[PDB]
Amino acid sequence: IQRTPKIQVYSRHPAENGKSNFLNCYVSGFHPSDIEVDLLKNGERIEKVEHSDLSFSKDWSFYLLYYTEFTPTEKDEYACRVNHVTLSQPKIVKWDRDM
Amino acid sequence: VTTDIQVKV
Amino acid sequence: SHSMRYFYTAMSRPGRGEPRFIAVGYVDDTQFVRFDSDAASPRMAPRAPWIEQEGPEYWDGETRNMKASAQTYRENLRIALRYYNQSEAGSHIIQVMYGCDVGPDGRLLRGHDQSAYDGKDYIALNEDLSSWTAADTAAQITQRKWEAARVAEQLRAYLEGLCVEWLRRYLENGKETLQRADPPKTHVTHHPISDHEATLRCWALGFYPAEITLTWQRDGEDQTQDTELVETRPAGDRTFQKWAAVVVPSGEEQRYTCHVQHEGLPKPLTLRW
Ligand SMILES: Nc1nc(NC2CC2)c2ncn([C@H]3C=C[C@@H](CO)C3)c2n1
Repeated sequence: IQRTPKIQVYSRHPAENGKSNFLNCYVSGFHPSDIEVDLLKNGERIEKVEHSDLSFSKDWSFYLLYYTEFTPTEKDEYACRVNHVTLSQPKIVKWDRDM
Repeated sequence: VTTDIQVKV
Repeated sequence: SHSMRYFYTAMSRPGRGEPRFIAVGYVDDTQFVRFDSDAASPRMAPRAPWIEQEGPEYWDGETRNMKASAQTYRENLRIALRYYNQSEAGSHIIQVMYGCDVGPDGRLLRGHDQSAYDGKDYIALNEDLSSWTAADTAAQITQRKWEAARVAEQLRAYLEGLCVEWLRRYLENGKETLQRADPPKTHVTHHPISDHEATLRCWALGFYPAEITLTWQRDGEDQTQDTELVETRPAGDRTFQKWAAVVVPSGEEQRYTCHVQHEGLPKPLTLRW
């Protein structure tokens, strides 16, 4: 069976411009396990992004946390870009510091 | 600690 | 009031090498070990501070067990393929979860050993730790083989034995973190979306364990049909986050209260913007 990933983009700590932090993209609820996840800075792929070890939930769907160090500013935009076999084209979710 | 048990389905 | 769980995933990938095997271990909501067969040099590895003290015989032994289990699961993928008359050109997944729940006294509450094939239930050990539930005819084959080979008896001996005992050890070694609830830091934010409406978002941050309830009330009444609840999510520092939001008429914010239940909280919280 296959399931489409849920996506949340958010910071480890409350965002304060000029202060270092971590940008997270949490993908969950998906199946099968192959997935492509990029963090974007103003539309451009961030190179050194790490992720958690693959695990799964009670209903067998998978989840992963992708993350990297960032220092938020007023004008820099961030996003998470996800592709999965259940998706016709990559899905981009923008970072909203209020979410 | 993990289990050592090895079983074939 | 505690559990230890291991999560194994084996994934075939024709054209991309032998099947990949990944194992992770948790005590409660804390990951403490990992194994990935695709690592440059595959080993069981620590993922929580309190497991690092385990000696070389633990790490060497866990690494050997993981390498053996990977091989066994690769074989079981081949067997499942035959049960289901599927092509070798297709990719498939076995997922297996097992482990034990213990009570406050440190004794076994319930043992677990259940699995899925391509994300559907395959076979599960029942609570008696003596019988099986098979979800289809392929798993029914497995079920007969396992009764003949006393597999449930073997699992039961692990679950009643080493599982419970090592869980007890880990909980002692990591008592400062595993037996301490971290209450959420909470606050309400306000975001105008027009001249007539605004969003009230109730935040819970930095809590452990993951279990939590956030609810919005209007005039002391449940707004469940109208609340935007996000899935509890990892902060990345072993703590969790959640928020709940409601859209309210501008000016009527004081009609709304956010209610927070968490184990680290002496009393439930009532918040308002
Ligand atoms: N329910 C279940 N399904 C399995 N495989 C089916 C889905 C193809 C399976 N393989 C091994 N075990 C137990 C034996 C040792 C423990 C760790 O491996 C678990 C299993 N339990």
